[PDB]
Amino acid sequence: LGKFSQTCYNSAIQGSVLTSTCERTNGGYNTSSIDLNSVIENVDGSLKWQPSNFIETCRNTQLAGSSELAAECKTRAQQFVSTKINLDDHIANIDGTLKYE
Amino acid sequence: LGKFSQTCYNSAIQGSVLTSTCERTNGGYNTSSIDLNSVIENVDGSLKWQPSNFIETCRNTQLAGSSELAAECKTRAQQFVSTKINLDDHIANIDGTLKYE
Repeated sequence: LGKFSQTCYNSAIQGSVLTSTCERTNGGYNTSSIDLNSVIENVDGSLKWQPSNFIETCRNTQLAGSSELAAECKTRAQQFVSTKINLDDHIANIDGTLKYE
Repeated sequence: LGKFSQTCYNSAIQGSVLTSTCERTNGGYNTSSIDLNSVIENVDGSLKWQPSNFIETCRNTQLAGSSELAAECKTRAQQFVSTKINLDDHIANIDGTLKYE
């Protein structure tokens, strides 16, 4: 798995985002970025790999009502089902700024 | 915990990002956003809460060499220690685009 560095150049990290210019199969290059926040985590001071994101396996995300996140997400069986989660559970307004807690 | 909806308005979800205009203590408002990708995950088709991000507890992220992500991260004891992870482990170049696998 991985090995992007072997066929890319001008790689850089800014915050949690990795950007690099990579070779395409038919030749030529493309510059792209990837946010590592959803795949890497800090476990007691050590960076460790983490499962994949949520937007990679869920679609049609919407704000239902005033605090509900709704979406259609893939099951282990690769089928989409309806799901929702109350953002009021952990998203707070800390003096005007949205913060997770 | 949470309860942001009670003191905010004009909330919206785009992709994995929640944006809202919230009341400040001293009065007045502030608009802010939060990327839910690092705190919510898809578990067999159901959205579930997830630990916090990595940029919230790590600082000075840098690309070391051609594929190493280096940073100073907080331990359970709240002290910063040096850590690194090889991005070549899971980041691949798929026809010119960086993708996790």
